Amino acid sequence: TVTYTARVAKARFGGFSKLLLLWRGSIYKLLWRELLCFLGLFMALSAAYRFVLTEEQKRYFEKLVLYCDRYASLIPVSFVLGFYVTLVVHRWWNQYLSMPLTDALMCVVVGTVHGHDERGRLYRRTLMRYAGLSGVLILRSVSTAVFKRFPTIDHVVEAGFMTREERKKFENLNSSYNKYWVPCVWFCNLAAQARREGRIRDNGAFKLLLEELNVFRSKCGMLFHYDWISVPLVYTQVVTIAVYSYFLACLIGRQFLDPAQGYKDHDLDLCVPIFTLLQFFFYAGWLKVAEQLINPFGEDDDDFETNFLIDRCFQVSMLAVDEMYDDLAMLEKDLYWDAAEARAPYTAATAFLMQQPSFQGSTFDI
Amino acid sequence: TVTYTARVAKARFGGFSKLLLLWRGSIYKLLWRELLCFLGLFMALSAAYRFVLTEEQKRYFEKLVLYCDRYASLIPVSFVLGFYVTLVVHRWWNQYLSMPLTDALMCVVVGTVHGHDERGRLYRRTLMRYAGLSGVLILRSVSTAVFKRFPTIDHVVEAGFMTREERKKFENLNSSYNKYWVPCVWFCNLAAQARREGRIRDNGAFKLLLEELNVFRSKCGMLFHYDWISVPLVYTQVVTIAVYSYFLACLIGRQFLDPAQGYKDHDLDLCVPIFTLLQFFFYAGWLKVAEQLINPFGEDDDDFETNFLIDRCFQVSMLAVDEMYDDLAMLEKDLYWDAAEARAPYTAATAFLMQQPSFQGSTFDI
Amino acid sequence: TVTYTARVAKARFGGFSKLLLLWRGSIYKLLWRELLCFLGLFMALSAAYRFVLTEEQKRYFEKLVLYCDRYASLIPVSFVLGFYVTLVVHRWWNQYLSMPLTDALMCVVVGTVHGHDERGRLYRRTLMRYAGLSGVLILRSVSTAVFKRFPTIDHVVEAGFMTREERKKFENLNSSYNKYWVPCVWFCNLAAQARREGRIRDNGAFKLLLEELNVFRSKCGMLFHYDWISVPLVYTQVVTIAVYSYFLACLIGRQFLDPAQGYKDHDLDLCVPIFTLLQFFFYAGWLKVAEQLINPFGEDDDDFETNFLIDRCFQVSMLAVDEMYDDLAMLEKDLYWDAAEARAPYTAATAFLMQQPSFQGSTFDI
Amino acid sequence: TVTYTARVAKARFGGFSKLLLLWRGSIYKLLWRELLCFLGLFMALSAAYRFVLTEEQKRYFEKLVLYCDRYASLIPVSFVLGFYVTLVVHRWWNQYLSMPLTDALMCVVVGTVHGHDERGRLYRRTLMRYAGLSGVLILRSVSTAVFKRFPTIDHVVEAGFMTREERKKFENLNSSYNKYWVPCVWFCNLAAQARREGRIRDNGAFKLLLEELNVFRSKCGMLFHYDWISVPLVYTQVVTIAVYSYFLACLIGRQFLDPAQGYKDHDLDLCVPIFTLLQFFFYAGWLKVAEQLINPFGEDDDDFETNFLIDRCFQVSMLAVDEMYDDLAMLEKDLYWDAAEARAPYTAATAFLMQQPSFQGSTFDI
Amino acid sequence: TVTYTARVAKARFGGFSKLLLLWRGSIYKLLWRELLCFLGLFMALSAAYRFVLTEEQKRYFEKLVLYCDRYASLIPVSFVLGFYVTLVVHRWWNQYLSMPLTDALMCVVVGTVHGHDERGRLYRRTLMRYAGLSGVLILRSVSTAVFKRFPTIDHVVEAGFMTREERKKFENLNSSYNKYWVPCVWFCNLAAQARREGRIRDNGAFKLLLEELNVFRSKCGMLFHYDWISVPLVYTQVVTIAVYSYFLACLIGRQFLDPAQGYKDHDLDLCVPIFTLLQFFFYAGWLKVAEQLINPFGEDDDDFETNFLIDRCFQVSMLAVDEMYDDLAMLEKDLYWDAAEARAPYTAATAFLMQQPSFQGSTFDI
Ligand SMILES: [Ca+2]
Ligand SMILES: [Ca+2]
Ligand SMILES: [Ca+2]
Ligand SMILES: [Ca+2]
Ligand SMILES: [Ca+2]
Ligand SMILES: [Cl-]
Repeated sequence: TVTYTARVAKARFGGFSKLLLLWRGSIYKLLWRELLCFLGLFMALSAAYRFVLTEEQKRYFEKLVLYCDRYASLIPVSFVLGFYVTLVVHRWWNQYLSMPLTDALMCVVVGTVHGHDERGRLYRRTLMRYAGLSGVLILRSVSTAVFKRFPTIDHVVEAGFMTREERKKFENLNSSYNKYWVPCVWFCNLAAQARREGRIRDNGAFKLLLEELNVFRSKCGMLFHYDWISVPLVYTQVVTIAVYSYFLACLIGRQFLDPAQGYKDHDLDLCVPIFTLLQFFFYAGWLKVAEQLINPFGEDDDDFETNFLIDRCFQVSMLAVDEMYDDLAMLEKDLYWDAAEARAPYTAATAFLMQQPSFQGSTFDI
Repeated sequence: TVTYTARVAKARFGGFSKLLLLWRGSIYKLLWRELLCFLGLFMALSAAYRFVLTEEQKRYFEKLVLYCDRYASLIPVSFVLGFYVTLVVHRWWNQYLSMPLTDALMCVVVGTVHGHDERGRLYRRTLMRYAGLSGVLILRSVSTAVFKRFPTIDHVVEAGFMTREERKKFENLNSSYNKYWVPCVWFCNLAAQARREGRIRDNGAFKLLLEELNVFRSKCGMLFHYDWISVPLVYTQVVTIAVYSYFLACLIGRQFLDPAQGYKDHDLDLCVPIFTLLQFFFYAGWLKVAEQLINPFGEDDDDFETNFLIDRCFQVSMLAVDEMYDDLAMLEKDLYWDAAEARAPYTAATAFLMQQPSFQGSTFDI
Repeated sequence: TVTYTARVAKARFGGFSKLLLLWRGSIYKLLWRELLCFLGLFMALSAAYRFVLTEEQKRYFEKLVLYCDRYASLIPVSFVLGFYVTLVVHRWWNQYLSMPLTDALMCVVVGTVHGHDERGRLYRRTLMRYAGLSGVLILRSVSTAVFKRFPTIDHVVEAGFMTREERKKFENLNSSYNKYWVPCVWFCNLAAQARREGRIRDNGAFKLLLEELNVFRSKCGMLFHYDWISVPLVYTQVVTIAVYSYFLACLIGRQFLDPAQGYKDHDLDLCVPIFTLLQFFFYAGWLKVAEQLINPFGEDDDDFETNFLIDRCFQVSMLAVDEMYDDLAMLEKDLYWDAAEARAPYTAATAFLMQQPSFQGSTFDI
Repeated sequence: TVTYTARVAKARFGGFSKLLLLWRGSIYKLLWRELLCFLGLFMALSAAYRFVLTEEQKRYFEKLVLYCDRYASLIPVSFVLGFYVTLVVHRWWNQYLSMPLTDALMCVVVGTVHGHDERGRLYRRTLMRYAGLSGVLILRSVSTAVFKRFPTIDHVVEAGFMTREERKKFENLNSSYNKYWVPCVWFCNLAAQARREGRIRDNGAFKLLLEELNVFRSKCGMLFHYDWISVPLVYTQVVTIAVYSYFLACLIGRQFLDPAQGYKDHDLDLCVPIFTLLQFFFYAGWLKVAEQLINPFGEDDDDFETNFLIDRCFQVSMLAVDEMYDDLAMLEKDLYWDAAEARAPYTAATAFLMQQPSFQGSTFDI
Repeated sequence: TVTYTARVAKARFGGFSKLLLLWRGSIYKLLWRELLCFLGLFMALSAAYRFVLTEEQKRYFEKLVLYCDRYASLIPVSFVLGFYVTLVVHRWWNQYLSMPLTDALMCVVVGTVHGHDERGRLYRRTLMRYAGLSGVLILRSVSTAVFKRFPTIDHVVEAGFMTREERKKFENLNSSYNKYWVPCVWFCNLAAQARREGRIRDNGAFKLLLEELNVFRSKCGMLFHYDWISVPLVYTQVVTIAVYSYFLACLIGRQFLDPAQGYKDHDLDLCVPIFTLLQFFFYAGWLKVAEQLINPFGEDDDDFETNFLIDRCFQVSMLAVDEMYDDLAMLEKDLYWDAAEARAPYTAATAFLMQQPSFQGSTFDI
């Protein structure tokens, strides 16, 4: 994921114009091979029109430039690009909200599954490893960067998510489908065993763990749904036709003709159609937005860092439920225990922009 | 469902242009009969204009080509296509999220309904079969591919979802409406019987089962709502008129006239209007997107695989609540039990793209 | 509601073109009186131009046809129609999801309110009648078809939703507002009485009934909100002006002039502007979409069948909580009790389209 | 709020054309002063062109009419109006769903807080008054019509929402911010006191009251968020510039020139540009839609009736939790106690439109 | 945040035209440097065309003005601006709803965590400080104005959110990632300690605190997701190219040529292209809307007041859970204890606009 949020914090003079010189995840990284092909077919059509095309067919070619330019319907391309791309960014953002994060589950495990002994932390470490295993098994199904890290189940056993004796349980289940759900059933069999032994003391404390797991698996179940049910291929191919057929009538219809032939609106030869290549940055570059986000789990520069989130949500959960269980600082009085205004002080930099009176509503004329 | 997600993982040079040669669920599979009819009425109008139409009516026909081309309002067709199709893909995706999946219910049944004996697994197998029966009864109402698998209720009894003695209970309920809800009431009468016998030990454990069933039936209730309440026929017929009346003024208005007659912008004869057929791929093909997703439960190639999800969610639930109930591997220490960094190792392929420092926020200039 | 979902299951050759011959809920049922008025003012303007208009004002009329056609801004009408109609279909679908359905409440009443005696079924029948009464009282406020069935409260008492002695309780509450909430307060006073008597055994079982009622009343409360807060009249009148003022400049600007006068683009007389009436099907018919869904509770053919849902959700709830309470078939083994694959068999028709290998993810190259 | 829902129940011949004669909340009530200014600057520019402008500058003025008409970009105004207004109607409807309604809380108070004595109804009346006070304190902050009813806190004490001794508690909290939250903390301190005294019998009954209050305050917290965080002023000023700069190039570019001067497309003098004023109804009237809904809590005719909802949700809650607590009619048998079909009868008017067979699904060919 | 809601309460004559003279957060504050550069390159191109450009290249320059004006595709810029900006305002508003507010948690802490002694208020003050610390640690990661207030963790310790002995616990956790979650795990370890000691009396009272914390942290977790996963840089650069390449063909294509040269539509010299600068307010100003909301946590005038919400939600929570715990006014009878109509009185200003009869539904013809 290309993060440029700190560059665009405040709207400056050169706000978005400094963004046109970046390379990682940019438009020029995706379109430098297509503009070489577009100039490769434009210069092959102009150098043949000046040199190869003879005079009887130079008149016929000029009858085709005025035919292709009038059919260059550049308006209706913007709606089959406009409505298709916002369908894509809607699915691209909903695929990130469906990423399996164990952060809502690591606060319930550390709050409900109790015990300071070896078995007490073994329950909290295995419950979070079962959540971490079920996120590895679904991300290695939908993302190429995780599958290159875990090509086999033995690469998951060697990584520490699965043990050697859980793989005998995992591989002896006669199921012809994907088995990312398996660790989520091991979560329920272990949370019901810890509830029976008294590790989970209350009854609502056990219900919250099974509530917060169905929020976590549905996230694993949605990633399998977005991977299987993509956008319709008939709807991807319409947008691909509409851009490339516009760029077929514009490859010929924007050819620079001979001025002395005597044709309307064709009186110059720029030697390079610079306001046509800038249409190729805008029309074809709008398609390359949706080419990058149609599968955000690949290995593009602006794709989702799925291997970052696996190592993060495996380390910060084992830190939270094993090393941070019931290890608190002792309770002392706050800095504003006797002050009726718990107002934190300011620095010198954020000091004179903070003199506005408090907004209390639109009707109170302050 | 046509899945092409692995082809479009990273944006390449020939990224979406390789998609224009696929056949299953494509645009050419849906439009090869219409372009034959469109060329069948274009070539019947051109071969009559050169040969059948005499000179007094060849002048009158040329007065009609310039009349139909100026009314070829290709711009306003893109908005009655643009706003109607995104209404359709919104309903097409919401009909997939309303698909009855028993995965959120198979984790509560294996966690709350207990017992290792024959009656203990008979409760878990009948509770999941009642969820699986209520998904069969609603999918055979809304989807053609399931109704060809279950034309009668006896085809559901022979398949194993309903027993022979439950059909006497199912068919003696004097109700003139659809009875997909029936197994969801059998779920509540069986979950309250297992709670009374002590199979469901806690009180919040019984409340979670009735909570997770109302999430499951509302999914069965939404599929009946999308099947009954389709998009308005007055709104389908406006889009169908607007495309086919544009293609009536474009069938005549884009005719290739005689150049020597002396008319503006009509100086050539391509013998095949290739930039008009490419408008037929884009305008009529945009309508065939919404023709395929207006009922996604049919038997198209890009329709929902409803019979896959019936056999999957009947097999993986009976595997989870009967064979996987309280059958865990024994608890042992993890690979990172003494390591303060639970960091899984990497392979050689995903090795040198993983050297970025960890993103901690936009304000920390790293 | 006009349901045509079975006709549009698979995209055929004549897929949407068979829809243009339907009559119920169609475009021709709504626009046959307006095209008679539109031709009534077009033919009154043409037959006066040939016969009534003399030569000094036939030149002045021709100066007005070329003035009205250049102001025929057919493009900006499509956006005040495009954005207004999708606001309308968004409210039209959200008014159907806010329809009071007692199906999520009939599963909690049959699962929590217990008792096989006369008082045990009287509690379940009165709790569901109080939900059914509160849906009648809100639908007779917002829908014309229910108010013609229940013009007075005595028509609700005679129908069986309210008793004769509940109407004395209903009509002696000194409230000047709508009283659809009243039965939802009778639900809470009866669910707390059954909980106190031991009919509702558990404490979470009583909390689920008050949870599922606030989901049900908010649905009754949303129908009162959509009925009171419609779309803004200033926003309805802008779209009505923009279509009818476009059809004023197009009623005169698309008049067929005399060819020998010598004017550009006016060289024919079709005797009937067929590509202008087809613009009246598309522009005015787009407005008649939003004319039908601005109040979907009327008595149009494509309006909501509110009287169907009253009789359905009153019959299937009394069937579920009175005749179906704790009346189950006895537990027996399933058809796949010893088989590790619970795979239901197929027919002969859905037999050879089911040979695809199971999709397990995009990265597994199968 | 202007409610016209009963007029638009069924799509008639004069369906939306009867709406163009209404006055309350209409387009003519908002635009009668602007069309007087628009004609005031059009007639001041035409009567100066015929009379004041001499012949050497009548030629220069005619060079400016053809310059302003070609820059009259009426297309791109419809998208900065189209996307801005649907952002506004999205916020205008979400501000109505965030209106603090005590109806979901009056059913939990009457169901959980018990007692028939004086203290038993004093708990239910004070808990609902604390919800009603917290809605008054947020609506008098965000709405002008409530602030004109409660300019001071003593106008709230005299109205009965706050007592004289609660104002000493309210005004001695040293907080410089808005204090609409205060009564919601008084709700929790009173619900925990009634739970301790045994007025709230169960433990889940107390959890539902604190659950349903956080749904109620977040509604009060969202109204403070929409009042403080409006739409961006840079995004309001772009739409205001784009309409008023289009109406500057159209004020001059649509001037009726002298026909004998010899200019293209300018051959008449209508003496009043009627298809330009109809563009002022459509373009400027689209802006006046968003001028009315940018703050829906003012005192327009189509604004939210906030003082209606204060008096309604203060009267129907005190009626529900004080006069309607545990005052039920006695349980008797329904009208369909022995009938297996609980089908309510029909009238004579809704009698022959009810003969359709019941829809059971798309696949059942009925 | 620039709040102007009180100015736009009612739609007046000069409603939005008074907004075009504001300066804070306006369009002129963001675009006064770009119109100086745009006039700086327009006047450098006109003063070179009159004076520097000689007659042989004054003819070649005039061949380029008519070439750049025909490629000035001002229509397709409005859709790559229209669909990109509403993606931005969707993320800008969802980043405000994901702001960590402790108001839903301060009502559960004051209602469940009990005790009037020193340890009883120390539990409520430390639980709310742990929520307030976790909002400081995520806002100093994503917002520049908070990071200038807390550049180090010692600036948070000196401010009072963290103690000196909690920083030893905070900095000895060997984690290479962001540690905003840490105080949310300290919340669970303290809420489970207070539940064990009997400070939290009930079991559902403890479950509500862990429920309302996962609502609060997911808000802290969403701010880290919006900061890391911005909009795609390929999609920001397409919109930046499309505006700046339109303003390259419009910088040259809208040049005022010499009238006597003899070119179509170029007959005047305004000496300042006022309807082109007004296109720069509309096209480039539409981009500066999305330049300000792409990171709403900076230090613009219309950015989010993040330091206001830190001091507010730290003061009003310590006021609610420490000074306002179980300190109620005594219960007395309301003003409408014997009146069956709890109708609050009106003033004189809001007196004669309140005579409408109560809306009870669309079907009741009142
Ligand atoms: Ca990708
Ligand atoms: Ca289909
Ligand atoms: Ca209707
Ligand atoms: Ca207003
Ligand atoms: Ca900013
Ligand atoms: Cl609960």
